[PDB]
Amino acid sequence: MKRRPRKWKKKGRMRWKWIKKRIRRLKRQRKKERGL
Amino acid sequence: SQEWKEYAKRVLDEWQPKTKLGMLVKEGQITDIHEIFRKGYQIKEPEIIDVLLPEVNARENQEILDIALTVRMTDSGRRVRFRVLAAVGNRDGYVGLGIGHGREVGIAIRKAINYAKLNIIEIKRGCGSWECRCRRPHSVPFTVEGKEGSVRVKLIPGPRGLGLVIGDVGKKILRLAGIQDVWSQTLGETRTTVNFAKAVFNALYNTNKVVVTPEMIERYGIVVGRAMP
Amino acid sequence: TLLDPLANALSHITNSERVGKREVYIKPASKLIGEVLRVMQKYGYIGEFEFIDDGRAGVYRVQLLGKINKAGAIKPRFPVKARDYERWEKRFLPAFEFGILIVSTSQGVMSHKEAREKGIGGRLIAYVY
Amino acid sequence: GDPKRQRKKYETPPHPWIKERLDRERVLMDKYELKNKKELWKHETQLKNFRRRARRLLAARGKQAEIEREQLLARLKRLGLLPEDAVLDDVLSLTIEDILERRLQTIVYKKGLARTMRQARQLIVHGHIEVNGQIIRSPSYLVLKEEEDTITYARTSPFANPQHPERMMIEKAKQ
Amino acid sequence: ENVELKFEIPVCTSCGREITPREHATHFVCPNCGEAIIWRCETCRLLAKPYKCPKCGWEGP
Amino acid sequence: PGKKAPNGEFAGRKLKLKRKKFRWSDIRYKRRVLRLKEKSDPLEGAPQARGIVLEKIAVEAKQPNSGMRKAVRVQLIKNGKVVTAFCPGDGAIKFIDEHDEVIIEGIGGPKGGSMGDIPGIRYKVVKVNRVSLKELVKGRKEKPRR
RNA sequence: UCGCCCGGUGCCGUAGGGAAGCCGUUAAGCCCGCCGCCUGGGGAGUACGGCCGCAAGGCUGAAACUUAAAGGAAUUGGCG
RNA sequence: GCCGUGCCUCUGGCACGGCUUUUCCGGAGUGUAAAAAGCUCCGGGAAUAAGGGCUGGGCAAGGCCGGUGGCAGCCGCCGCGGUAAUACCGGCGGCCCGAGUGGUGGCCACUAUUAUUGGGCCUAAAGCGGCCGUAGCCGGGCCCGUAAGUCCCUGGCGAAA
Ligand SMILES: [Mg+2]
Ligand SMILES: [Mg+2]
Ligand SMILES: [Mg+2]
Ligand SMILES: [Mg+2]
Ligand SMILES: [Mg+2]
Ligand SMILES: [Mg+2]
Ligand SMILES: [Zn+2]
Ligand SMILES: [Zn+2]
Ligand SMILES: [Zn+2]
Repeated sequence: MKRRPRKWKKKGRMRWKWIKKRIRRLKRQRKKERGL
Repeated sequence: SQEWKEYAKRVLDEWQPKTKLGMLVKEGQITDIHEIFRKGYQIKEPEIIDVLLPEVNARENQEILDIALTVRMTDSGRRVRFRVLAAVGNRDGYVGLGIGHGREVGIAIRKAINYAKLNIIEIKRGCGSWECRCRRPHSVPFTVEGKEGSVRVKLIPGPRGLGLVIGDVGKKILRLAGIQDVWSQTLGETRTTVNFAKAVFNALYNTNKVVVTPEMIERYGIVVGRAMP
Repeated sequence: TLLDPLANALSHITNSERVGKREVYIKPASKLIGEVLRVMQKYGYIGEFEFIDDGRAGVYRVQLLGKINKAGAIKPRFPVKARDYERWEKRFLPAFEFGILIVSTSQGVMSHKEAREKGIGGRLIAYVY
Repeated sequence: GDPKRQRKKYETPPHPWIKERLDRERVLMDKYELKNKKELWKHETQLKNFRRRARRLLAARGKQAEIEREQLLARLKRLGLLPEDAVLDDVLSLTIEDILERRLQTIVYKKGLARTMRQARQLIVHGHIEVNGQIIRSPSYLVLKEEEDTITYARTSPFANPQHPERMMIEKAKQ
Repeated sequence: ENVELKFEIPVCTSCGREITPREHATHFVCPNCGEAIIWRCETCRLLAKPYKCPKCGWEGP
Repeated sequence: PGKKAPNGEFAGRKLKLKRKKFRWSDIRYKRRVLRLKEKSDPLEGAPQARGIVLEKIAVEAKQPNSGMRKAVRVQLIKNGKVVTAFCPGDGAIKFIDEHDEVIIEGIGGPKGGSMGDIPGIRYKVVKVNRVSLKELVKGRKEKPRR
């Protein structure tokens, strides 16, 4: 997914393993719900 | 040139020397500034310099480069400290740079000025530029460079009449040593004046590590220490 | 692999003399290497040198005097006109006659100070000071 | 491309508020009584161009560079700024107060024709002096050497009579 | 200022490189002879390089 | 890392290409060659513009501050856009009335953006009804058209 | 069991380099080569297009706008 | 505007005496295709002629007085204001340029923040997960030729501004 290790640093954010999983769900909804 | 020659006589009498060099200077065995250096002695009394180079404390051969105040934390507040950076030198061939600390601005300046005298060095001057080919001790005889911390400094010879085109603090140091014309090229962070000052000091010291033949001397005008006061 | 037997020599010389050595061995020995040693000698930078044959291209023994600050190779080997020397002398050397700049002129190898007397040019190969 | 533009013949300072320089220029303006600052930077530039010329004919060598070398000495001493024995290396130790000494104002004052320095300006601007049989009305004019002795009052000026009430206050200072 | 060779600068007796103002050099009279003064620069003392007296032949540290 | 990539004598083409390739990782150059400022700019490469005011508003200042800065909504003439502009001076807003023509300059901030504690505003008013505003604020001149 | 030469694998360490932590002939030293990538923090590894995969997914990859700091190596304390 | 002498806060302001006429008003020549400007001469008169921005640090200049009270407002950046403001608004002092002096937009330097001269890639942005190889760039020692690259001398050219 071409990610950058600056974001696994957790200081003022949430975890990135869990932002990935949430971007993937939207990239799905834009695909099925008439992504054609 | 006398007002600083009764100062020498006054100090040379009520001073009880405690090291070997002091004994030598008091017994008249050592009688010129130029013969305490290239021998591996140690200089721990400031009165070796108030007697051999008396005009180093002339209030226009002195300079206070910066004053800062710094802090350390404790369960009862902030403990504050000063930091003065000072340089001294006769404008003929000799320069020194020291720092010194204290709780007040007055004690800190005294220690700065004191330690500047013990960290003194002598240099070489000449004329090595392509434009001005005179033979006069007014600039640096060739390209030299020195470093400190994160600052890199280079000095290049320049023609007679051009000012000293270097930063804001380099002028004081380079002018107390006797130079009057130069060019410059810098890298690193020049806004930490301690490291910038110590880089310029290191360059002026490195002036005398370059191997040179006896024919270059009567081509660039190289003088060491005083050059006909 | 190996690409330049002259650069290796000049870096070896300036690395050895900086720690105090008094003899070096320039292993792969061209005759360009020998020709540049010849002009590093006449200006008083090295002592005496000899060519030892070992069956495979020969070696060079050279004694140092501790009289050089820096030596190196001008690599891309630019060409110079016979009236454009100062532009390069202001880039490599530290004052207006400090040291030599070695030039591969059409009449052999020589320092730029003897090229300007005949008024010729060529490729710059190295510099010593 | 674009055609020729006419350019300024002086240069301003790089920073406008350096203390050790405002202090140095505040003296040259009261001693010679120049009108504004742009009148002072013009003379600095007149000197810096000479200096920058001597730096190039000093490294250079060739046939015509020689010819350009000895045209700089010839004029530079025709203007009174060098003596008749000077070599090229003496161009590099020339000062600003050497060019400020050649204005017509300072010369008509250093010859006793005016009582002070702010009066010589009026004598020049109102047209009483003359330079070589010729009224000139510009105080910043640089006087050459072959004619710094042929300077008087105009033939048709009230000052050209040693009985004027205002000329009699001028020679009252020369003793 | 009365320049009749006002002074000279000392050189190391092993490499011939003159000595900078504030380094940890040394000098002493030649052991075994007593007639020559011997100089050693800081970098020839640090890596123990041999010297030899210019009068007799006594060598090394 | 090694020495540096194309340091050969007959490698001019590759060296020029590497430079032209990495010059596009810039932002002052890409933005000057693709001309991205125009095509998104309500004033269209002008130093000034003119509009007609729709309503008068008040903005809240930044966090380590307090107070309300007065401004107006201008409706440009060459475009038809609607921008938000700031009225500089002590009591200036009492001289701006609706259905007035105003002249608009930038506000002079970093990179051309905004300045200080008024964070979203990027224009300021200079002239009202062909009469400068600076004068009106300090007496010295009277406002035409009522 | 001891000594030596060549090639691998570890540690303490001179000169030197570095912002320091520390590297130091198994370099992060001084040189000669070739290729790949970087250009303040976010928006964003996103939108739009293309090529692969049975799908999950991989690879390529901007701008409107917004912000004055975001990052690193070490000090004195306060605390668990 | 200049000069002289006195008084005072002394860099400048005043009171007395004198002088000049670039500029200003009248007038005669010269000038111009005709005019006008300009230039040489007469007669009056110190008479007709100084603004703009700044005043906390960067950055030259005030710890002076009256207003306003986290409200009005200032601020390129850092930062001021809560009833004791050298930072806002007025008075009076002072500083920088001066027939100019400030505001908004664009390009260059600043910037070694585009790096051939001349930057980076362990921990700060950044070495492809690893390896094989086609084009291209880089290539070991000596001897004999050629003269394309390269270097020196010389004819014809690269308009004027
Ligand atoms: Mg005020
Ligand atoms: Mg100040
Ligand atoms: Mg960088
Ligand atoms: Mg990283
Ligand atoms: Mg070969
Ligand atoms: Mg032409
Ligand atoms: Zn010189
Ligand atoms: Zn030695
Ligand atoms: Zn001996």
